[PDB]
Amino acid sequence: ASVYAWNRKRISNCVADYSVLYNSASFSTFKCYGVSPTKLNDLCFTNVYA
Amino acid sequence: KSWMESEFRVYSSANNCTFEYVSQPFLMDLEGKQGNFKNLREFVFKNIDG
Ligand SMILES: *[C@@H]1O[C@H](CO)[C@@H](O)[C@H](O)[C@H]1NC(C)=O
Repeated sequence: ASVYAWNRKRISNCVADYSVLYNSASFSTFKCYGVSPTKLNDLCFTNVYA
Repeated sequence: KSWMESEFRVYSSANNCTFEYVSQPFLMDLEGKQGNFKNLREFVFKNIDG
């Protein structure tokens, strides 16, 4: 999608796979402004948007 | 010479729906027997801590 109409997905009730997104050597940079990228599998959330 | 389910009016306004769950599709008896019953159902519902 584009910035004028961005699609949002509701991914719920599933075990995440942050280990793949952590070490992938495909994206440019992580540099994400929330919580620490390390040990992301320890914390647990209710819902995550896409 | 069979019974078919046609009316599905259980829901009318299909708004933004949250996480849904499905099961394996199957086919029940779908026939009207007379006389005496043969079994009973029991479903205890409870909402504690979500
Ligand atoms: C649908 O969207 C409205 C407007 O954002 C919101 O108030 C409502 O909670 C949503 N319904 C859901 C998430 O089931």
